[PDB]
Amino acid sequence: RGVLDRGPTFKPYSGTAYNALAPKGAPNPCEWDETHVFGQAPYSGINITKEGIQIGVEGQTPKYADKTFQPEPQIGESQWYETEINHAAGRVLKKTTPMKPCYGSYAKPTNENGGQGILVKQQNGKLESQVEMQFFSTTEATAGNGDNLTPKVVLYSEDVDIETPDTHISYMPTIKEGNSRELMGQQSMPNRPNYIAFRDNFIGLMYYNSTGNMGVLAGQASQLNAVVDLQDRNTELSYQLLLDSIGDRTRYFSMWNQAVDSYDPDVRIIENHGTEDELPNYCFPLGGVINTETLTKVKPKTGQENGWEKDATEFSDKNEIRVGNNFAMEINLNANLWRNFLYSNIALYLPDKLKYSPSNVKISDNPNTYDYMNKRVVAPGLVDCYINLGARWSLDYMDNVNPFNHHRNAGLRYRSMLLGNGRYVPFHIQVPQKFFAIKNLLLLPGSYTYEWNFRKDVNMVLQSSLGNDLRVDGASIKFDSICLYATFFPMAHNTASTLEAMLRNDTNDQSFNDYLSAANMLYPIPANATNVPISIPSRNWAAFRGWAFTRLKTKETPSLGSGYDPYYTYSGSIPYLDGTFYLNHTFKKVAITFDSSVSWPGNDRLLTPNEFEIKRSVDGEGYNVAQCNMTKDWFLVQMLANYNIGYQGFYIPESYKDRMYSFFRNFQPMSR
Amino acid sequence: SIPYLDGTFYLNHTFKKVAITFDSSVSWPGNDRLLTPNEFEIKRSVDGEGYNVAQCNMTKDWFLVQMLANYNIGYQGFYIPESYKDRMYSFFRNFQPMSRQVVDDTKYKDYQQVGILHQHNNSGFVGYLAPTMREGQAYPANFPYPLIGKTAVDSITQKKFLCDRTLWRIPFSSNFMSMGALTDLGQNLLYANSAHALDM
Amino acid sequence: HGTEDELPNYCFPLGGVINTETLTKVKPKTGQENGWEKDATEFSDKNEIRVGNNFAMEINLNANLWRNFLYSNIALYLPDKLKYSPSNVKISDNPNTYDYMNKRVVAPGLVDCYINLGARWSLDYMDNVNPFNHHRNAGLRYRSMLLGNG
Amino acid sequence: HGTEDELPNYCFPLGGVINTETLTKVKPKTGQENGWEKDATEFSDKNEIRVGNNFAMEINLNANLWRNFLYSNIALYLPDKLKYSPSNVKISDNPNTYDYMNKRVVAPGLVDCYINLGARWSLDYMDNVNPFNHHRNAGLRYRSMLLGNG
Amino acid sequence: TAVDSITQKKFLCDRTLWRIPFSSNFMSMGALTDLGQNLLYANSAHALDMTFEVDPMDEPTLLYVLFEVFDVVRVHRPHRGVIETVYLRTPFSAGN
Amino acid sequence: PTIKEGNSRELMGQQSMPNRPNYIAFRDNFIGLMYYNSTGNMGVLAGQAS
Amino acid sequence: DGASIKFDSICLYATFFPMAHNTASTLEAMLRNDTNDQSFNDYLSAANML
Repeated sequence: RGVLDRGPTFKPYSGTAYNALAPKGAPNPCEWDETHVFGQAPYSGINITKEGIQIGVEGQTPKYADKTFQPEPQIGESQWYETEINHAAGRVLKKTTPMKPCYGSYAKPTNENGGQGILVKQQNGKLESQVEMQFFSTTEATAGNGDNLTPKVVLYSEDVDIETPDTHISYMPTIKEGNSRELMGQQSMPNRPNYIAFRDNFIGLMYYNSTGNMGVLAGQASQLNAVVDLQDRNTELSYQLLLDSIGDRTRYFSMWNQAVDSYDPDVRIIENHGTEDELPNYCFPLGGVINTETLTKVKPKTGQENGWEKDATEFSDKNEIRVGNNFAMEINLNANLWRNFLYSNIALYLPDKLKYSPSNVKISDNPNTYDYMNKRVVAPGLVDCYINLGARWSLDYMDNVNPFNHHRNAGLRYRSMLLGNGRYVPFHIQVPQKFFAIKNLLLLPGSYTYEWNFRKDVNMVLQSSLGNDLRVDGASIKFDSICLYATFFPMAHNTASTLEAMLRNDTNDQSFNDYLSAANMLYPIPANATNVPISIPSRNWAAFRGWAFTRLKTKETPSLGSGYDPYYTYSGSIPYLDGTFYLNHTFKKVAITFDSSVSWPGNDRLLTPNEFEIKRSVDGEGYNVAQCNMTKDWFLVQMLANYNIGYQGFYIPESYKDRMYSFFRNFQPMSR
Repeated sequence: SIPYLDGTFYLNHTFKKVAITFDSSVSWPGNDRLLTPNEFEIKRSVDGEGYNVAQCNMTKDWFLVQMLANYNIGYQGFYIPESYKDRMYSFFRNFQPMSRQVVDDTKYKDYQQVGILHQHNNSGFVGYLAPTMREGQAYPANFPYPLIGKTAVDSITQKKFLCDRTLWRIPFSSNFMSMGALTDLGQNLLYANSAHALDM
Repeated sequence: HGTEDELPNYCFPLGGVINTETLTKVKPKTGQENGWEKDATEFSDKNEIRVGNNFAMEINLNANLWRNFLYSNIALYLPDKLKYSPSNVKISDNPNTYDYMNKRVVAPGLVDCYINLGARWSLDYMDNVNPFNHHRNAGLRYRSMLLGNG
Repeated sequence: HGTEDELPNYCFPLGGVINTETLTKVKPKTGQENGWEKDATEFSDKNEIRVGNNFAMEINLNANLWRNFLYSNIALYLPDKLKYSPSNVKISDNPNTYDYMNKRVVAPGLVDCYINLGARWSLDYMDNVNPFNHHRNAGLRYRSMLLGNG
Repeated sequence: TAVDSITQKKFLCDRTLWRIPFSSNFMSMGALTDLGQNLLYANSAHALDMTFEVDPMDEPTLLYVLFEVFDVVRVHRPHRGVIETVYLRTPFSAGN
Repeated sequence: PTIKEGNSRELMGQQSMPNRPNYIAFRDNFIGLMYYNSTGNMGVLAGQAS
Repeated sequence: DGASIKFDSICLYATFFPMAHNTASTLEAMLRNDTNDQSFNDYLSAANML
């Protein structure tokens, strides 16, 4: 219960809602000083003399329109073609407003009308918008006392308090910030899309494997606990791995983010097979032809041969007709959008070091800050169409990066879009409790105690779709009164007092465990040290199910066991939480060994006797099986665990054996 | 467009409360059964979003009625339905919750009114009233007040839900279980009783 | 099901402001009513102000794209009867091979968004030829891209 | 969510450039420094070269198509009294009849890619009217064109 | 345009754990596999060493390795209201 | 813009716009023919004697 | 026209079982009968004539 604040850290949309159909590099009508260049005219008139426009003769009195609303961009003229207007009117923003591209321009309608005006005026009742009624004459009239210097355009200057939200410019010509002519090459680069809400199926909301303050369940008589966690234990990874069996974790539900963080198979693995552009498409000029030529009609009467005088009844001399073909400006549509999406989705979520540094614009301090990663734009060349066309192959270039922070996830996208698009929110939900001991328990009557805590840091509790911090940037969450919604069955009161007999005795006790009942261990591997093993002294371990290892980053998570940690400066996808074990292929060879003796597979069963080669590239075409880089030592191994394949031959699994977090779903072999 | 004959319903979402009353005496429960002792709310009122689950105003006194008819989710645990249990016209598949946030009317300074055609966002390229070609020029937009990216405009979230094709399911039981023809409270101690007046 | 593009799309010019028209400024006090000379603090006539309707160079995007879909997706595996090899260019002679039918030019002036429009019907000559032998498949897609590009 | 058009889409004018200036050749031999005469093999008196920048035509492609996606199949299925129609052209009577409810078109800006942008939201605008009058049904899609198309 | 090349083939494989069973067969049949509680690995003490090798490292990363341990509870109730608690992680020197 | 017959100056600025679609089709089972439930035009459907 | 094929080497591989002697010594003889003989058939046992 309470309120959430996202901050200036998020953008659920990738595009623009503010003049996003006008040209990218074209500035708004405004003036500069050293002489002016720009000015536009949409509105119509009859005859202007001492006032701004005369827009009508209404009845018996002429009317000139107010400064509040005057040239609405909506209204133009009934005709499409090149037609001439005697009296026109348009807005030309005042000299407090610099040259700024239309693509991404927000304005504040201060008055009753949507036509945005001034805020400050004189002392009595500051209301009237300082919109200039200064008309513009033509070169036709300059001299003569009494001669009409009648305006063709009347330009309307506005002093409006404005800010730019949806765009931040990539390339600017000169330093000048007040007024300058040299902001002509100034264009519009939209901000990087990223959305912030609950991590998939309420994960990371409460503490799991953190016993500074534990999830203790006691009793009004009972002194004991229900939480006994350690750093060498998993509870965050449980509620996804065991829940893989009970339906595919993709189905649409709003409470828990039941659709889980999942990359597009079209985006991560590139489907580069060119473009369908085999036909040219055309952007014909206004309606066909733009030319004015005198064309006078002709017909034979006296001149019998080739030479004739003129026509009988002559058509009017103004004939805007082409002698040849009507024009068409050629476009290849298929290739245009292909650059837009493929250059974007690869370069957007790439680590920023080769990316660009300050050029005539303001920039933030830290590399991991939202605004620092925002204004950076690498060249559309390597991330373009033509890297390796004709191969369903994600290159060595892309595969190292955080492949879950994307444009469309089943998880990431679903939460923020149903949370409340914006910072300040009054919203409530029933929130999780996921321990194995607590789950499917039917409590006996009596007197009990139930004690908990929360991880308060904004950074860890909520995800980011680009990989930008909340606590370090600007975000805070406040909590009100927390509740519990306990639901049980309305049992028959004769039975509710007698069915207890099973749990009334210490003979049969509701026993629970994780499917991954495992205990781990953390150890760091830095740069220029590719060979790191594990050494543990003599230990009395009895049972064992097997082994499962993958990779975690120190950059995107620290050695956690509390809320308050200054180490956590990221907010991206974590392998420990969302099942984001993306760097699984990063294993060359694995050799297991026991207590002071020779390494594990000594019972000689495979081509390589001791070391399990996970990856061997172009070493020998007979070690890496079925055109996949994996060696036979590990290729058979994956379908040998839960699957019963590798003795009866080779089987292709049914539509339920591949429970989403398993092998073929995730991984697909590739070649270039 | 027809809701009833086609099977593709739509109107299931907009209902405040269904106050079931057997002859003006203690209501359909009569055992303090749920959160409400007299009423059966569907679309919760603005009063108490804390009780509502699933990131909407969906009340929990009834999120244990349609969630317990076709498939029992609300005793043994808040579990996940199968692709077979969740049918093409059942409670879960077609129903998908929704939420919004844009602008608040009572918190901001200059937000007096933004009109229908008074706006100035993508005009010029877009028509004045008809689908006509380039009529006008380009001028800065003013309609969608953002609280997104690099801006601060105070806003409050509305939480309406959407129910499509789903059939308003409810078991006729004190135990709230739809099992067998002879239902738990349908044919009990004094429920196969003679004709009594009904006013709901 | 036709071409759903009820709203026009325009290939808009550079900035929308392109016409060489010199313009000055005006203001009445030397002539109080209907007679003017010059404006106060007026700046030079380097004006390029567009006076009226801005250019809109038209295109139907959903119809032009539908063209591609339908000309690339079927016409080169369309029956060879209306297909004729163009003059002034010489082609290696073998029907099926990457030269003959591959470069034999055919019209999208039939395989377009106007053949049995509205009607769901696979054309009886698409049915005569193999739909499995076309430029985009699923069987060849997961192997030719899995072997190595070239 | 809004659009994806980070790279501007251009409707390239015909063959590149047309506004070209005549150019004539000059030789370094006759005048050694700052003096130039008639060259040996002249560049012709019709050298069609526009020097500097290519003329561009911006069509922000993603917006106006998505505008139509919310227009032809969303904006045309709303409450039918605030929905607008032009003043002049001849029309029939009933709102249920073809002639009155095909000419009827609400503002193209009103239902575009900016209404409550960011959240996956459906307003009380087309949810209290059945999505069966929609252009989106798969059941009606089948039989409408399977039996006939006339 | 005939050019010469030698290909590079590589597998992608994310979001699943590298799972290997603990039996002489090396196939997980049930929960406790053959070698899990056999003749050699039952009550005696032994200490697992390693020889890991990964593809070239660039960023400081923790190689997250799970040993398949076994932690179970049992919810006792001798009196109504009073709970008796006992936990057990066995392949990690924990239990009772 | 103009009431005039056929063509006049301002009808060069006139524009065309597609009609609204209406799919004349049948229901999810096309039921609407037989009187299954209707109390009037119902079927007896009995024997040759009884 | 274009393509030429040349494979270099052929190599045998098969997936055996690390067979438990306790049962396999009986199971080898179990298959070694006139009685225990396992027959295979297709889903479509169709005879082709061109």
